Amino acid sequence: SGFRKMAFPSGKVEGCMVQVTCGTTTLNGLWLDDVVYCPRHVICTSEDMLNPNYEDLLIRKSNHNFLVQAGNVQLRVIGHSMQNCVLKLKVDTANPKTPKYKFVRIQPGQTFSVLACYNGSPSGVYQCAMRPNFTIKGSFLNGSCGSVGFNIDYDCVSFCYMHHMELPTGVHAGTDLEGNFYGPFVDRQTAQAAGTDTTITVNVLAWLYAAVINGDRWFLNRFTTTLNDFNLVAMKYNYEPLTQDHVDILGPLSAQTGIAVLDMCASLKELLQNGMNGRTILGSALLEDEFTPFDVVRQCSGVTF
Amino acid sequence: SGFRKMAFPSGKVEGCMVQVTCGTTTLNGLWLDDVVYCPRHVICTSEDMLNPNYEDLLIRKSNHNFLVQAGNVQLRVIGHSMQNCVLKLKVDTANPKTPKYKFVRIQPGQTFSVLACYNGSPSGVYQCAMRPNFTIKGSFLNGSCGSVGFNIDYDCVSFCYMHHMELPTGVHAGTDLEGNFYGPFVDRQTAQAAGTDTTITVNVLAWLYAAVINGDRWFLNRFTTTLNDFNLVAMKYNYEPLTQDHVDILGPLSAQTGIAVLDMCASLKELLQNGMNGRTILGSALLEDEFTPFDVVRQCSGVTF
Ligand SMILES: C[C@H]1c2ccsc2CCN1C(=O)Cn1nnc2ccccc21
Ligand SMILES: C[C@H]1c2ccsc2CCN1C(=O)Cn1nnc2ccccc21
Repeated sequence: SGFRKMAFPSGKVEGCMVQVTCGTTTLNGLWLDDVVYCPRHVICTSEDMLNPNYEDLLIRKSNHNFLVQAGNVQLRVIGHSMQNCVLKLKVDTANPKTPKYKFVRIQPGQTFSVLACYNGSPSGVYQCAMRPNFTIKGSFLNGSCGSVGFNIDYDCVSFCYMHHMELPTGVHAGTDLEGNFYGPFVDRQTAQAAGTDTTITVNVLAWLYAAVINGDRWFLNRFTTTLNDFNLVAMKYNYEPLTQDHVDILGPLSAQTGIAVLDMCASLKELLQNGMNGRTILGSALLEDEFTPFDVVRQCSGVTF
Repeated sequence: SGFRKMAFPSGKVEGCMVQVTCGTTTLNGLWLDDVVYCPRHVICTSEDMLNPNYEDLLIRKSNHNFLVQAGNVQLRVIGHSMQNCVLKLKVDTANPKTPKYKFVRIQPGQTFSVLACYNGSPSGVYQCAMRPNFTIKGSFLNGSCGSVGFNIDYDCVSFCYMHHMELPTGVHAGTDLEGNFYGPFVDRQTAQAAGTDTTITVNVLAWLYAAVINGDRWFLNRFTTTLNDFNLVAMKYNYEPLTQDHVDILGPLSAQTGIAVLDMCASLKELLQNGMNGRTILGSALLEDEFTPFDVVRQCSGVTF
């Protein structure tokens, strides 16, 4: 027992990280098969950044301008293209360390692991959620651009995130591996509004189930609620609406604990209306929304890769 | 910016995990050079567990009784010895994936990453502290025994922890890699008192520095304190005493923020006496004690391996 914010083992991804240099800028790339993926803003200079013309900037570059280094080994670049906000550099060698992998665009509220890297070298790994407003609350310093987020299912790495920028508000934004931003963001240095964020209700409930499984049970109460009544409360507290699809995905946890989903909603209701009265749940004094129902079951059942 | 509970990249350790089976019990081993390390309780059965006679149990075992499997590859065991609470199985092949490594006994209050494994396969990675009472608050299910904790400095993995057991209170206990338990624990199924635990004061202060660096500054106040006055408060709130050695290690963070260590103590004092008044610091509604001063600087300066 016990419950922690657990990341995927990062080995399969560490083997894919490289450094990509263009002019004076260095950041991280992802080397899969014979293609290196990185943020297209590697080709910008400081003047370029307020409104880069990426098409014009890329035209002034040739294959030999992109320096790609994997540990000590230099890779030879034989083609380049821009897809959306990512650059794809074709190299002459397939990465021998390439895992089975897929590219996925995840949904808001889903979680993934981030391998933070600088100069193509891994620094640390942590678990994140894609916020409902399509930002992530990460830990990234300058030089972390091109760090990726991923999930692993058996032997298969599903890459879902590549880091591009920190917004002036101090949260993070980036793309899928086809170079499409999550959210309304663009790769230029402007103030950019991230929408209203909300709490991921289905995750909080998953985490409450996790707490019961681990024997934190003090917040269980004598009440129940309806989906409609609960959603009135959810809206007041800036929680995402709970749908029957959400209730359905919580089914396995409901079965395991014998606590019906709507009874657990009535617990959550009481916590939202009354707070925690200075108590803790799984070591936390607020309601945690960065564990999916899938995450709770995996951690509580101990799936490996 | 941003601040997360970040684990070391786990790749170097994943390459060292194996499954070790003796009779009906399977758990995890660590394969370094030509030696596999695992918890000695692999040789017990259910009857054995209340007070195993490990010497007598081991005498009934031969090299060929220890089945060691690394992925699909079976290893040949050519020697066995018990050191303290660990078994050391000599195998005929050096692990080709062995990193530069050291074995270290860490101090209470130090942090490390855990790679949770089942049947020799990695499941997840997370960051922990060794509690002042020499327990860890992990996430371990049955079959996780032999999972290890580690730190990495450049290319060198310092192994500090091997998981042995969950206590009836639901916290975790284990050994260094020489098989010496942290704390008073023994590898037999009895009720075992873990001492009074305290909060790791030097870590809380490191984390407050981290919050200032990231722009969470609301708890900074107009006050200062002395080491003696602060320690009166620390004792009332079951915090570890702060020593000048602690003040010294916080020096770099003090320099970076320009906030003297004792002024940050006066902030912490006010938080202990007044609570957080329903506010948060770095996304937390309690005082976090699982980041060392070294951790904060690394994360805030972005060191790689
Ligand atoms: C100005 C901004 C930007 C805006 C549009 S594209 C782009 C690339 C450069 N940039 C960054 O934010 C880079 N970056 N990413 N994560 C960071 C964490 C700490 C510091 C810098 C960081
Ligand atoms: C009975 C106890 C024990 C006590 C003395 S040696 C020993 C080995 C077996 N054991 C464990 O606790 C094993 N274990 N370790 N982490 C766990 C998490 C969830 C469930 C079982 C777990």
